[PDB]
Amino acid sequence: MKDFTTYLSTAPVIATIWFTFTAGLLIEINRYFPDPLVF
Amino acid sequence: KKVKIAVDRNPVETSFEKWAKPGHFSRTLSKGPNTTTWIWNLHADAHDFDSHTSDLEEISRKVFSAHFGQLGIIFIWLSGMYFHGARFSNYEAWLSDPTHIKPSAQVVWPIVGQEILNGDVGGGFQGIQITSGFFQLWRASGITSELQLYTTAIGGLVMAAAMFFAGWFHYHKAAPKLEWFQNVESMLNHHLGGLLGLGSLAWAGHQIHVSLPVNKLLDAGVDPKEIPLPHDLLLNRAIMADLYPSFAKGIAPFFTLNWSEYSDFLTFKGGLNPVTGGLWLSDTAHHHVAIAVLFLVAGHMYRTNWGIGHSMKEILEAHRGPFTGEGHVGLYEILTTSWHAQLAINLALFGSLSIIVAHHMYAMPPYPYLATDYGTQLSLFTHHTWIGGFCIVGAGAHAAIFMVRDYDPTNNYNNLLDRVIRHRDAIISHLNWVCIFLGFHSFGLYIHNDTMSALGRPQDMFSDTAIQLQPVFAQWIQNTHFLAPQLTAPNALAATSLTWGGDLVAVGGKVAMMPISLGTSDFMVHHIHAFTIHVTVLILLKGVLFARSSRLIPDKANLGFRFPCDGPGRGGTCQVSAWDHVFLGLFWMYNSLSIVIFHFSWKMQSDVWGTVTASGVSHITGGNFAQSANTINGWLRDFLWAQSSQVIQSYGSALSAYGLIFLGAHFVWAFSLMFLFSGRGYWQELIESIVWAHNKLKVAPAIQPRALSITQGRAVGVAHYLLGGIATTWSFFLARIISVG
Amino acid sequence: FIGSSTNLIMVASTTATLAAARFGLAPTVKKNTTAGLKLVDSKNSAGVISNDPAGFTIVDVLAMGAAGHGLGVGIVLGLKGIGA
Amino acid sequence: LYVGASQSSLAYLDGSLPGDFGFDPLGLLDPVNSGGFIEPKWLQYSEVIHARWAMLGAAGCIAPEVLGAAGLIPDATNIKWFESGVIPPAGSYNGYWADPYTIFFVEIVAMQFAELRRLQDFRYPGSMGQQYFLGLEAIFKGSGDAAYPGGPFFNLFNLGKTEAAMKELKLKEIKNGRLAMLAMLGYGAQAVMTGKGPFQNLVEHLADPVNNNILTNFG
Amino acid sequence: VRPVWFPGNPPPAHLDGSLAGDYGFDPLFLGQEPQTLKWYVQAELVHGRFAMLGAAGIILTSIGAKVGLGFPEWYDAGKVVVEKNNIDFPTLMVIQFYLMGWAETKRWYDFKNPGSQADGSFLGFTEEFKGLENGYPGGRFFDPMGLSRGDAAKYQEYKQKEVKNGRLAMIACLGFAAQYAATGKGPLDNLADHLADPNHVNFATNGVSIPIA
Repeated sequence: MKDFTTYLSTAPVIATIWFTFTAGLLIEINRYFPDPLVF
Repeated sequence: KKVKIAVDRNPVETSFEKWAKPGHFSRTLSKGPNTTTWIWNLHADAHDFDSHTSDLEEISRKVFSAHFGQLGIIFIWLSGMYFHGARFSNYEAWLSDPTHIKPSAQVVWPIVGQEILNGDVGGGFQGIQITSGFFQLWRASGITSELQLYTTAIGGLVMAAAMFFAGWFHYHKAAPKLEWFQNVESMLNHHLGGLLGLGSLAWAGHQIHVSLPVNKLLDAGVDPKEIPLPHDLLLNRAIMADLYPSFAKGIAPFFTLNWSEYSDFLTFKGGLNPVTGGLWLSDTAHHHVAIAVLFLVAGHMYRTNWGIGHSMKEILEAHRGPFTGEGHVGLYEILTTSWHAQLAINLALFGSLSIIVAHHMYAMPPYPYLATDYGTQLSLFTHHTWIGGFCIVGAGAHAAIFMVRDYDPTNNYNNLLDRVIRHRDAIISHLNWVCIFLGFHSFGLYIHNDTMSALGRPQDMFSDTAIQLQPVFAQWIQNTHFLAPQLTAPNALAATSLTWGGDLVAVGGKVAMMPISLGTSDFMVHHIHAFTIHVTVLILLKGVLFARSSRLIPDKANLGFRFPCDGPGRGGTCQVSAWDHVFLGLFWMYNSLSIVIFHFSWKMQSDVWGTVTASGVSHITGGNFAQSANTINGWLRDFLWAQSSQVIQSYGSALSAYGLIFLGAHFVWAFSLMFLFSGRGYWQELIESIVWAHNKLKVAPAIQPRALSITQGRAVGVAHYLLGGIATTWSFFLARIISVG
Repeated sequence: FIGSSTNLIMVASTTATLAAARFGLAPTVKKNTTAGLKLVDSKNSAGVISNDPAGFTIVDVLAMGAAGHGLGVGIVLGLKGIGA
Repeated sequence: LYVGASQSSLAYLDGSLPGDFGFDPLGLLDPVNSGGFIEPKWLQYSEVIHARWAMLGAAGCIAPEVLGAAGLIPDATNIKWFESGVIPPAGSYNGYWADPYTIFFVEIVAMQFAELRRLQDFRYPGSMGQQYFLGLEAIFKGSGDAAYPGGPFFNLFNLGKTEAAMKELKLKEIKNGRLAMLAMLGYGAQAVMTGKGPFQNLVEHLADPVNNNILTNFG
Repeated sequence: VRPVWFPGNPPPAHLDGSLAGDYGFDPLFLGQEPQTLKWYVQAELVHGRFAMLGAAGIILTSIGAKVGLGFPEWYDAGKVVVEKNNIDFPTLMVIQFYLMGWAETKRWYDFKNPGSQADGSFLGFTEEFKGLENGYPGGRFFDPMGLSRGDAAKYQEYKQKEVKNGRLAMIACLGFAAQYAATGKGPLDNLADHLADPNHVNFATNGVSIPIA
């Protein structure tokens, strides 16, 4: 499992998971708060 | 001498230990990263199997497993298309109205305003109009419900898992030896008989038992819900006997050599179906039966383990004349030991066949309601043409790779390859001259026409009214094909295609297929195509023949296949490697295929596609190809400026995304010019200044940032150029053909 | 069907192809042919053990059966194609 | 011995295996560079498994029709082998105590236990005799050959006391199994062609063989 | 030696039989690391204990529902309690999260530092939070009967019984969810329907489990 976690800790896998999390957060934010143009 | 199943048990152990060690395949990358260049190298030498080790057995095993993984990816893609057609499509509604409801199989989520892309495609659905032609293909196979497509998606997923398991098993549990891979005679016998022949026979059986009765009932006006299920038709002989009386006799006429009794589902109708617009499925079934018999017969040509059959080495050595020296001596050993040579041959023939597929599919539409869908026709022709061109460029690339790495002069003393290398200068000089001649006689005609039209002298142009250059050979061949069913084809009812001549076929008010007439503009564009093809061949052949050595650099083979240059010496040796020749051939292939697809789109929208009115057929552009395609200004104004109105005003409708891509594709392409017109020295010094800025704030990474290599810069530039141009044309064609087609 | 022209032609074709290979007149599993169409020994990997006086194995029977079937099917369809 | 023998197949076929007639023109038992499932141990094991399963299948496919024609069983039973719920499109029997899916789940659990323990004994010889299985592990030890386990239950009457007698019985088993496999293939082909039971085909052929054969059943 | 989940298959190295209910079942090697296995052991114990409480409550409520007592089903008890009693659902959720947060946070920080909660920083209680083993928090509060501090063999037997009953309760809760989503009634209603006709009332005839049936 140590090798599997080390593989999941590589730059492309970490980048994929992080961008998926950030994109999902932004998408859900725009979903529950439609059309935010100002504060 | 014996053909058997040689294998090794558990050669590699299944573990994740190497997943945590990047670059373990190569000895140079196994050390680890020190500079950013290494990272790029990690992706550039990933599939370069003959660079990791010199063992041919290891390379062959890796190739086998790579093939299995690729087929697994393809099965995932097919299963996805079937699942999308089964749960996010309007195939059931399209079956009830294939002439008014637009095909669609993709829905978007209502987020950030993208729901506008869910256009009203018809049949009580909102989505994106697809152009892959899957609806017509499913209609041709007899699919009448979403359950069948869902089951096919599940079967595709299972097949994908099986392909992945097969790759893992053949790499870590039972890896075949090198002698098993070198059984080209047995391999060809199986691929000819088993794969092609059995696949054609199985598809013929499905077409006879499912496609033919279901599609016949669909063309007879029966509702898709009331049509019997395929197994119902496959279980009783009453329904099949009613739809086809020959089925009442069973398989008895086949064994009694009374095949003429099967003249109700195995004919030579020719032409197209007047109801659907596509080819007759009875003719396709008969076609598949004949193809299966031919391939099964061809599958018993080479000797495997018995005396009967052939030895390809014997046939190759028996072919030798007085003007070729020794002949094909050593070619068998070349193709049985070098994967790059086989890849070159396969990629060339595969790309050529892909382009042939595109031409045969627009000319003879085999799927029902396919010709009436102009979007699908244009997209399919363009897609298959691009795939064929890319595969051809790859063929030239692998030919150069074989010439650099796997070529050995000790086994090519006086054969054909050695003589070709001996007179490569004459080959390149004559091909260069014919390229110049074709360029002058092809481009000068358009420039002369532009000049005469601008100078107010239309009578001095090269057109039908003025000096005409009629393609008499093509017109005569068209006439011969049109008259063939009366003298040379007594058993054929109609011609192979309607483009030769005769009456046109229209379905649902739209012209399915009408005859195509060639004039001066067609002659000029055909010569343009020939010139561009010749130049692409010149660049690729020059990179293949001069890959080992040249008059400028005699030891090019020592520098490898992919290297930037040999220095600024000898006046400058920039782009002397064979890789750079492939890099230039990519641009020329893009130019050639772009002109090909432009000519196809203009000719189809001008003289073939169009609505059907009362006593007359009106085309999309009004038949302006025979008058405006002989000048560059005509191509820029009538075909590029006029036809791009749909993609630029698509904003606010369901095609707005295309417009966005139309702009985005203009960006990427221009982005390519940053990597093609500059050099890495400037970028390295700029990176040094940025590194100083990082060092000041203690934010400099340990991995030293290095600019892209020269070869990487060229690859990035050509990749962006191709993506930008292809995506631009894709958006323009799709938006235009969907709006007015 | 027995006694018809189709059955007679197919039987004669298969028997003719089987009689040629056994009596040394057609390519077999034991004797191959050169580029000048001359019989010569082969290098078969199987080496089927047969009791026939000329070494006629079952592979020869299958090959000659397929050849005779092809010639017979072609002849019958050709005669039926010319109205004879 | 049989037809199709070759000098190449005789290199590894020396009569050691039961029923060895030297018939291997496809060379599937060559131990030189063998692996996966194409190897002598697995191939012989699969052949004996197919032999026994086909023997039970052939007997079970021809028994209800013969018993029905003899009047031993009533008229509610005595159906074709492919009409007993095996293939619902070909016909199904609703006289069972439950629907075929419930019985299929019972078969899933039962066959999984039997087949998985059989496979584990093949992968590890004698491993089915250590773990507790309600005291039944005393008869699941087997022997060195996975194809012929034996023991108190699999060899109830302890037949084949002498090695020659056991070899004779093994040859009889493999020959009867091959004949049963060919019979099962014939059963399937006759069911697809004639659309009737195998015993019905045998009776129809015995009445008038010239008018009842594969040549007359084409159309 | 000891029985395993798959007879004939050798047990893995990370599963040596020291833990309760050890059958060597780990085909994905999720618990190969010692700290990961420790965390998964505590997770399995908590899951089994919660599943045991849930299975007991669901069975008792369904028993009261089958007899004329008016007990609502387990899939409607929340709505019945919130609408019958003037109870605010978010307030109850926040109170439950507060209590569970305090308990689980103390347990988590005890897992990180064993015996740290026994310092006396929580009202002076020391031996009540010292902890015995991983996932087994002995003391006078959690085990007032003192069964974990006497007769070691009986304690190990009870540990095996606890892990096996927990796994069975987890399977039972999964079965409750599947039965409610496939048949629509409670578990005892399904049991009565099956006992009334076992040959025709099962998963092979519900029309949902097997789609090809």
